[PDB]
Amino acid sequence: WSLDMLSHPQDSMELVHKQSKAVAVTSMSFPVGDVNNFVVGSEEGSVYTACRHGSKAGISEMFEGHQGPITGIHCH
Amino acid sequence: ACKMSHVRDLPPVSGSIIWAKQIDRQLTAYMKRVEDVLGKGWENHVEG
Repeated sequence: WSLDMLSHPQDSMELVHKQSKAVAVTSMSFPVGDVNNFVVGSEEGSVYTACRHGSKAGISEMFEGHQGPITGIHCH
Repeated sequence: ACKMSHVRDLPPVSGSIIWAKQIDRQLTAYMKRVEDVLGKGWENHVEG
């Protein structure tokens, strides 16, 4: 959204996976320095690393190393 | 201006509605100025 338009969305879309699994974000973090490389933690791990600009929406790529929900992360 | 309209012999009700529509005229002109400033973003702007 913009600074005042709370009715008109500036850039509103989604980031969903191929199958019907409800993508549950878990302490997702914005890209460090707005490099568009944001991360989305999930409950079974599932680090959803994706980009923002261009046509890089949805789910770019992921990686798991555990099955716990990442409730703390810091893109640096 | 009521008595002025009476000096002009026309009923002051006509001058009153002319006056009110004049208020509406500059009000629309000010809305135009709001559109000179914000364009159309004033429908969601804070001050707008």
